[PDB]
Amino acid sequence: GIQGLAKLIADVAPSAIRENDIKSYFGRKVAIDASMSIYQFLIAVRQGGDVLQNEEGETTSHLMGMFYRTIRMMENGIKPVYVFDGKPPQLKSGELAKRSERRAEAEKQLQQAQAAGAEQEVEKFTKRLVKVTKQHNDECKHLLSLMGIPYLDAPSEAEASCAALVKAGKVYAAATEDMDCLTFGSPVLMRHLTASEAKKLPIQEFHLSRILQELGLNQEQFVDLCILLGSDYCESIRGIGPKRAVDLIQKHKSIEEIVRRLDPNKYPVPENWLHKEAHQLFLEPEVLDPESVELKWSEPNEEELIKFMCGEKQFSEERIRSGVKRLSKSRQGSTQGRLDDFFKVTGSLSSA
Amino acid sequence: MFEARLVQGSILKKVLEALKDLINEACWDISSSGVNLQSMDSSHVSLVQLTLRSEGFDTYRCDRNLAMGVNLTSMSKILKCAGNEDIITLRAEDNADTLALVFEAPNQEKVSDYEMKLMDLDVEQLGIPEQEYSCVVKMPSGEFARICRDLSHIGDAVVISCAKDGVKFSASGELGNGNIKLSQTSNVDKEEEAVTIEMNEPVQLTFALRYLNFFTKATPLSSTVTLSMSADVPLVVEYKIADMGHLKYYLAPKIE
Amino acid sequence: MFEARLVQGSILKKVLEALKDLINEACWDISSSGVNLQSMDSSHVSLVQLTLRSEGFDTYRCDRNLAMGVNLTSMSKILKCAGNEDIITLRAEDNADTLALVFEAPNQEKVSDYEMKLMDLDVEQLGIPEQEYSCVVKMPSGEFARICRDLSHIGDAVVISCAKDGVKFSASGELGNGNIKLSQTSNVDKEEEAVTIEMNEPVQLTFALRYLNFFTKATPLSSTVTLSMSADVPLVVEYKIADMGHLKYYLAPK
Amino acid sequence: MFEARLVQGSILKKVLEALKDLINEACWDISSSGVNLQSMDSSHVSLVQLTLRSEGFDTYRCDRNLAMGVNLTSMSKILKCAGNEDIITLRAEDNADTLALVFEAPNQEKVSDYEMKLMDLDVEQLGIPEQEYSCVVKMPSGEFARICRDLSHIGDAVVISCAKDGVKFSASGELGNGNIKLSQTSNVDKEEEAVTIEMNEPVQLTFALRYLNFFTKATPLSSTVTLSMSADVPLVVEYKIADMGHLKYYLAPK
DNA sequence: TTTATTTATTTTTTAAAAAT
DNA sequence: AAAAAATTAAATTTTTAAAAAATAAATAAA
DNA sequence: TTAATTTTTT
Repeated sequence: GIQGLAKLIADVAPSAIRENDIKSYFGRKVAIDASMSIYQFLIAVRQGGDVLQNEEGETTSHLMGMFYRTIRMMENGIKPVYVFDGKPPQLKSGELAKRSERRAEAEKQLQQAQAAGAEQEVEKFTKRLVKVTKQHNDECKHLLSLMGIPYLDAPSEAEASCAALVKAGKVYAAATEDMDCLTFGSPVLMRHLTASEAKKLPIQEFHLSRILQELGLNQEQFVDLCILLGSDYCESIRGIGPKRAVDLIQKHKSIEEIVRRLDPNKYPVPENWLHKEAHQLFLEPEVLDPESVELKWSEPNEEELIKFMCGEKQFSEERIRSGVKRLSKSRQGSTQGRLDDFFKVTGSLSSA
Repeated sequence: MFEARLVQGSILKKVLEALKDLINEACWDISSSGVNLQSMDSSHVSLVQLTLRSEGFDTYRCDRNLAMGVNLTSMSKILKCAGNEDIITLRAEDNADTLALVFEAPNQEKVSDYEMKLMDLDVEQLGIPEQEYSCVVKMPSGEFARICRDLSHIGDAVVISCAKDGVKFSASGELGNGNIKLSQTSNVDKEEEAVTIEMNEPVQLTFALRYLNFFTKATPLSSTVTLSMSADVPLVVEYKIADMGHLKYYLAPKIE
Repeated sequence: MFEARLVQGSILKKVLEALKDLINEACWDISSSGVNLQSMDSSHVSLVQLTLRSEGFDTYRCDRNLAMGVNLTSMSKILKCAGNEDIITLRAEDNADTLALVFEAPNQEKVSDYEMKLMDLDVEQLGIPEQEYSCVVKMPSGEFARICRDLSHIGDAVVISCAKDGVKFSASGELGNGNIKLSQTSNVDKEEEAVTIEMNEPVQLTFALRYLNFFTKATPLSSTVTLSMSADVPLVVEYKIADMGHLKYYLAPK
Repeated sequence: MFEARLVQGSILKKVLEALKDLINEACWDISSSGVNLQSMDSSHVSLVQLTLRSEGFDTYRCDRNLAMGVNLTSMSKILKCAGNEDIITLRAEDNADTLALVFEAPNQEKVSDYEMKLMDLDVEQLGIPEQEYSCVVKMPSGEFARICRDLSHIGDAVVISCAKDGVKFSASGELGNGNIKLSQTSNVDKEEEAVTIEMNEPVQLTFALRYLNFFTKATPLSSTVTLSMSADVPLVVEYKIADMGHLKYYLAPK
């Protein structure tokens, strides 16, 4: 939720980004922000405008997509923890009001495009319309409960609890292309984790330790940098983008010096809103306790999974049976550890 | 400007036939002290530490410690152009962009120049300490190749039990059970077909079989396999080639 | 308890290489007089009578007349583990439901113990007695193997005929037709390569060459094969092994 | 009326394994002066000219000119029935469409009669001006098999260049550049392993390597390959069949 | 036996269709 | 020129099969 | 959630 952070780390700190392979993370416990993945499947997997839906009336495109993505997530050996969002905070209410206003404008343009008759405009304006309800996340948590793959309900935000599970070492990394995990404090962030045979995108792995080594900052100055160049929690100062926020952080550290020394006659602080509440909410959120979780990848239920997905979602039998067989093969293969648990990485050889 | 005329090109052809199935994309750490390759598996659970020292090559010459990354499938397909006795001559030019491979047959004069395109890699090299292993097992290499090749039909994992009597390879699967148990050769007629055990303490570890098959793809390099292992420490499958270097092989155990 | 040492373990290895392609699962009958297998094909057209008697076994011990169910592909893979010079010790512990296979190397270094997971399978044995067969031929098995590999390209049908002169391997199909004439010879100096033919009636019988190719896959067992046949009785492809036993291959004509 | 006793029976096996994958159907134009086969490719790029004179056959009885169409996959799987030492007799008749092949063996008493049905096809006949080519080499056939088999892994194009030092093969592709230089032989006096170059001017042409992989299936026919080419004519790959015939392969430049 | 050579099930490969 | 903000602008993955590449499983004279 | 690109601006 940081406007222009991945391009910034691609610009000024190239040593953080290691675009690795999806095969590379064998046996890595991984926390995953799941709600954006649910919108990725409910936006992407459509049969020509219509979402992939069944006889009873509900949609099952997210169930389809994350069953298939999680089976080839274990087929590369990545062990996921799909972390689900909870109650959003009162500081996120302005951005959620902006999202609701953009959804209302998309609804008005969809009502224009339905009378217009262009099919691509209707499918794009319903591709910017997707919003879940707790019934959708309950169906997904029923899938992950029958998966034998652990779900965790975050209290406030899923990426904050993902960053806490990386910080306690309960998982190796947080997997989302949302960039808030480096703000909330995660050392390793896994962008673009797509478990596909069409391996069009490498796994963009973001290291916070190389960011803090390269930029020479602690956690607090990086949180102030992300607040200055734009977050989904509080408004940024108008006129300061990525590079001048990097220079303003690097010339004096805290945001209090930034708001107390910079003149309002050129770059004014908008609305005189206090950024310190967003700072303390990035550092200390209502976060999940990482020592009280049960990160156990058990044996999957097969017959109850078939009964669920073909008694109230009416899927096809042989693809789920091949998926559960690949899941059983991966559960037999998942006891193999890495060499990184025994031999430490002492650099990376780069060719010319 | 790198140049290394290797008079026994079957050794380097067997190195790339070994490394082709295990690593798809690898980076060669070529220095003045010798030729090194340290790259893991794509699943990052099986490391190869190739060493080809400068004394094994005839005319070794390297100015700067140039690191380059090749496609091992493409380099294996280009080293299959050389014969069994073809003298493989390495050449990398100063400010390297391609690798030239010259294959000279000894009897028939034939210069098989093979220029090969280089490519860019980011390969994590790892600091392996010089530790001493408890279970160190010397085997004939075809015997260990046979053991991995026929226990791969049984299951997905071999429990390598190490005793003072001999090393025991146990694999269990849905087809059945298997227990290949060896003995230390008290009566030794030949060195290359003898099993020596160098115990400090008995260990019992489980290793996967796909990477073990990729290790036993290095069988025609040397006739000896130095199976070095300890408790919850990765297994060393050392293929010490004749006075030119040593091809290590690392594998993380299936921990329980 | 069943225990059966077997020094020439290559013989049992090519028995399982012979029965890998035909039979997936059969009941390996164990008797005091040897191991028997009166199996029957998965395509249900041909009968297999494997008999390895107990005098050619080096150390044979059998208490109960048990018939365990053996997956032949699994025992073919486990005997593909076994080397060509390995002393094979078959074992079967009572109340275990496991056929244990122990391979001993010629040197006293490598011991290869394997086991199986059997199944509760039973078969209805038919039983064909050995009556006075009219037409018996005995050619070398590599030559008959070459004959079936010759005629399998032309079509999936062989017309094996006999006369006073010699055996005729007629075949026909979409590629043309091919007649292979193999005559008898009066050569008693060589036995594993010369052919003797005893004939009573001039008979023409039509078979299928897919199952005859599967019987052709048994020829490394011996250099002596036997095609005994008559007018209406289905033929055998008898594989004359030495003192351990034999291997019969019954096949109904088309 | 046609009979052709070929006594060294590996020759026709090597011809049919040479021309099996390249030509699917052609016309064996058989005359009284010897068996000829002049045919274009099935993909219609490469010309194949096969000519065996009558002095190599032991009993070549040809009454008149026979121009009949023979399926090369059919005749290649018929010659796969033959052994590597037998005697191949091509009995034929123009009344029926039967090309009978009889395989008398010296080692055995095998008579393998093989009558083949023949299809009616339009007999292609394209002449070649028998010119003195520019670069005519005489280089080993296993070396050409090795060179085409290894340069085909780089790309589908070889730049065959002749010079005073010798022939140069150069293939470029996705894996890189591969240059193979074959020099002379000074004082070995071997003249089968030896490479001799007969050149008036140096040339440089680009040839496809898939068709050269098809052309190197004739490498057990001879130990020498006579590549003769000029700047505009196709490359002529000639295999000297046992000093009793020749197989010429033509390939247009790329 | 040992070393390579074909056949041919086995796999990826892009690029197509539907996936419910 | 360098750098921000307005305004869109994109979120997936089976199976199927056309086309091409690799092995071990036979296949077997050399 | 993140980009891509024209427009606008220090």
